[PDB]
Amino acid sequence: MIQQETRLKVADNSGAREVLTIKVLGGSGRKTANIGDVIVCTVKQATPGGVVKKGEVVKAVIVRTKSGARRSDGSYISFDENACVIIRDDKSPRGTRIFGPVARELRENNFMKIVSLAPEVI
Amino acid sequence: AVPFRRTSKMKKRLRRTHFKLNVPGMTECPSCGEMKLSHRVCKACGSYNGKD
Amino acid sequence: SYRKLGRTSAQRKAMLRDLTTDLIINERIETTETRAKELRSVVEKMITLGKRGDLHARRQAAAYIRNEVANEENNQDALQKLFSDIATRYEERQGGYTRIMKLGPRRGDGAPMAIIELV
Amino acid sequence: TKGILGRKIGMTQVFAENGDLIPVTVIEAAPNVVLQKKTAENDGYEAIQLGFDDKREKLSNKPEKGHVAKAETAPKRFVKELRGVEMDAYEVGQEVKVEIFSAGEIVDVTGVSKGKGFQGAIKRHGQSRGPMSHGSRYHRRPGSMGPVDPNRVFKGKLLPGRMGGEQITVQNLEIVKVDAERNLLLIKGNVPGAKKSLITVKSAVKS
Amino acid sequence: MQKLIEDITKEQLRTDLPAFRPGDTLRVHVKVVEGNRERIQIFEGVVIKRRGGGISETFTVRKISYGVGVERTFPVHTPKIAKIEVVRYGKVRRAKLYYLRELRGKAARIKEIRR
RNA sequence: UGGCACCUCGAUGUCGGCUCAUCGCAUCCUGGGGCUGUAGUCAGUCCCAAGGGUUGGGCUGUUCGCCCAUUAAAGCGGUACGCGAGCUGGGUUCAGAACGUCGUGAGACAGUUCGGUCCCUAUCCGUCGCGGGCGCAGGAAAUUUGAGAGGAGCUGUCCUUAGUACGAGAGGACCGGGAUGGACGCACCGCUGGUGUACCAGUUGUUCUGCCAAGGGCAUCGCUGGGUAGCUAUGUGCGGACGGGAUAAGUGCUGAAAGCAUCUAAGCAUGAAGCCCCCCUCAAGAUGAGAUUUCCCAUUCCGCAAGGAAGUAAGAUCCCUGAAAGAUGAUCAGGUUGAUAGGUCUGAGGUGGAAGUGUGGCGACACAUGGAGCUGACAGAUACUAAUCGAUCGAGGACUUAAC
Ligand SMILES: [K+]
Ligand SMILES: [K+]
Ligand SMILES: [Mg+2]
Ligand SMILES: [Mg+2]
Ligand SMILES: [Mg+2]
Ligand SMILES: [Mg+2]
Ligand SMILES: [Mg+2]
Ligand SMILES: [Mg+2]
Ligand SMILES: [Mg+2]
Ligand SMILES: [Mg+2]
Ligand SMILES: [Mg+2]
Ligand SMILES: [Mg+2]
Ligand SMILES: [Mg+2]
Ligand SMILES: [Mg+2]
Ligand SMILES: [Mg+2]
Ligand SMILES: [Mg+2]
Ligand SMILES: [Mg+2]
Ligand SMILES: [Zn+2]
Repeated sequence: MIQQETRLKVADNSGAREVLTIKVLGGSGRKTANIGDVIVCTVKQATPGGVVKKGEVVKAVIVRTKSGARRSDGSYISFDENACVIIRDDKSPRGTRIFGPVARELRENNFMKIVSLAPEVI
Repeated sequence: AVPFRRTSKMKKRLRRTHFKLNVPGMTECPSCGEMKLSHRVCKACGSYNGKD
Repeated sequence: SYRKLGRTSAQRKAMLRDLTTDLIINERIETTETRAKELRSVVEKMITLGKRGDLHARRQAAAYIRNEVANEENNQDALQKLFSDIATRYEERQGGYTRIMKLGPRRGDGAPMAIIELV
Repeated sequence: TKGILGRKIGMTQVFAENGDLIPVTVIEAAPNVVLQKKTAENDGYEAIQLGFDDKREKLSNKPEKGHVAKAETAPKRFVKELRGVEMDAYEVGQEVKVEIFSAGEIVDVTGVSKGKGFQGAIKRHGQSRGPMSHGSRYHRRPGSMGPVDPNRVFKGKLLPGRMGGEQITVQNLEIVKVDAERNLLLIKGNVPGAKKSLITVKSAVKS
Repeated sequence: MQKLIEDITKEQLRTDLPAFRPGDTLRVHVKVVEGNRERIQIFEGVVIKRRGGGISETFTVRKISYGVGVERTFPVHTPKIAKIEVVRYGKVRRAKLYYLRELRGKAARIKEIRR
């Protein structure tokens, strides 16, 4: 459950280390984002010499959450952290490598580049 | 909040209608003949379900 | 659910343990009707322990029964009486060891009083 | 329109053939009996009166026994009517069984919601609290009763009061399974009421 | 528990699953279906929780994947699990191993207890 | 913004915010249209339309405004610039102090700054819930009709139609199908979680059960890890769907008055998220007190009658065991040919391997006996305990006419 002021780890090499959630997209009063949802965020921590720089307003997709996601078959998946990937509008990641496992839910939302790049898609 | 007008004797009496007691739920004790409360042991003779 | 009897958890447990030992010693006490109704289940479960008779059951009962003299002549405690007299009395009775009999309301606070005794 | 009376037994879950885990409510409906057919001519409207759950003789009174005499059945604890039914397809004394429904059928379920007793505006009407800190002394209160001009409160200003225990219909539930041997309906999702409460399952009115 | 609900759900309970407790390490062969084709994906981790009864019983397995711990919760009797292997029987002292959530590395080890 | 000074100075509390809304339409979005310097996509302007909806932050006491990020949209006003016996008290105008400035001065603002007590147990109406009484031409038990009232009413994106109509290109539809969300509402606890102070376990200090072992008290439930029922959202299921009738703006058909023309005068259509229904809930005190099924049956007294009194019928209550119900009444499940609650027995779920004993170890401790022991509310069974005996209430059915 990602909301405004939630800080996320970045699971790629775009240059951002930590982002702060500015806004959850996709409906007027929408309070919370979950895995697979796109958020607007600011880069709070950046890697020196990265493509993305501290203080930039970027779009990201949430790839891991502590709350996790329930599946139709009645199973659940949770992670120990909330992580996102900086993206463009076409849903390609702005980085080139994805770190850590990502949820199967990204395939449903057509984040296929991210899924292919992930070291594990659970 | 304080009473804006005094209560009339009629309004006072109308309120107190339901401020009432009921007759107790009595039943004669078949052993000693004193009246007890239904389902209670008889205080007078100490009988219950025909036993003292 | 269960009753709170206007007391905190610790006070309520203390009162129920007191009443249980009081009822074991005297075999009949008068109390408030609601206290009697709660006592029923507590005491009967203690009597079940007595019927079991084994050391494990006894220690469970020892943790609950107050350390009070049930019979001064024999120097018999409440716990010894529970296992040696109560249990022997109800060896062939499956449950229902106590009965509640209602008295009138108590003067002073109108409390409905009751007799609770071993059957 | 089809319908049947039953008791709410509880909830569980069932795996679908495609692997999905579907939560279901178990409704137990011993065969209902048609006690009376009301007609437009005699009564002014068409309806079928279903009796459910045979009551002990001792608990039944003489007026009840006479009413169910024509149907030749034991007195029933629950009697309800169904309107919109095919009158000619029903006869007094006919037993209505769960097998009128089939798996996959869409139904509406009526029941009485669980009682909650006296509840405040927050719980009863989902209103917002005031601040809990910053000096606030307004936490679970129902809000201003209205403007000054009318010199009175408008009807429908929501306030504390008894909550729950109202008749409530859930629409468009799916029948998951019909256990004719045990007279059970498995309905997807949940329905109003406590366990053992009377439930009515009708063919969906929006179908 | 109501006896009726146990009877209704009895058919759908699975009988081939091995006995395991919190603390044991399992390989869960999960039948992943992407539509027409299905591929068995193995999830290996520690059983940290096993709650509920009957058809509604669920269990949670935890593993560290690429530095990030992942927990998956399954219905025990789900048909979506092809097979469960008990790789290792762990010695624990409680039913819910929630403390493992805060631990990593050597602190997160579970002593083995040859069954 | 003013003008007036009519009400209030034996008191009508202020700006902003919070909670709760309600109304108007001069319509911000959604719906339907006319005109266009409307190719398409977009727009401009005007008409109809108030059903629903109409964001979260940075700065500031702020209203406002600028900015950041969204949204279909971020509408304008009234309600004592709605709402302080509902809250807040940051701004402003009590007493302190200080700066700038003015004054000979006490002090003051043509300016700032730091600090500064928000009282009231609801009598009446009103509002939200719950009962008692009587009535409804006999007395009862159920099931109901619906005059009437309330609720709900929102909308995005994507796929398809179709890269089609349109256009030189750029770009890019109407209408019609289909999927999936946001906000909102209803219900429910099977799932994910929260809580769970009479559940299980670990553990510290001290005191107690004579001591060991095993336990009790107190330390926020001593603390810590879990957790049953119940209650719950952030969890789950479902809803605003299909449509009918009459209309608004608009579009018309036939058609004169007025040989033509004309949507109109007679006549006949079409046409909105709006109106009346459809959908959900309450509803016969609807005193106009309705309808259907079933049950009881014409008693005994007096009085010339009218009428009164007394036992009862069907039925219900008092009282009692309770919870699926509940502030209390009420409601519902039961009251001995009874499973209503407790207990007992068997389980579920929960905890997680009891005590005793044995073995291994110098010892802390480990292991076996043994998924053990323990277990509030959950399930089934079982009259073992309590639902005793009793008491109270409750009909005999007016007159007129009409038809039988
Ligand atoms: K001077
Ligand atoms: K739950
Ligand atoms: Mg204490
Ligand atoms: Mg406070
Ligand atoms: Mg007025
Ligand atoms: Mg378990
Ligand atoms: Mg004048
Ligand atoms: Mg005055
Ligand atoms: Mg005044
Ligand atoms: Mg207008
Ligand atoms: Mg004002
Ligand atoms: Mg006021
Ligand atoms: Mg102030
Ligand atoms: Mg008044
Ligand atoms: Mg449960
Ligand atoms: Mg010791
Ligand atoms: Mg002390
Ligand atoms: Zn007596």
